[PDB]
Amino acid sequence: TNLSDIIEKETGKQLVIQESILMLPEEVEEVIGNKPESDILVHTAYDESTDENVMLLTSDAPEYKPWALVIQDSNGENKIKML
Repeated sequence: TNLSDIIEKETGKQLVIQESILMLPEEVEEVIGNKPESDILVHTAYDESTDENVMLLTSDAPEYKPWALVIQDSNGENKIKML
């Protein structure tokens, strides 16, 4: 989809988006350590060849403006990339 495409571009991998959950700016500020100017949707995904949880954060539909990408490894350690 239009979202898979965003992940493919930033990471090279092709995944299927699982679910989209809405968050207020204040709620997502800690995980990211930055405060977005609007609500953001969290699109979860999972890379099995690397055992990684993928989380693409975008503004709300229909805009879907990319904001950040969060990757959690086998060790439960995060790596954030601002889009």
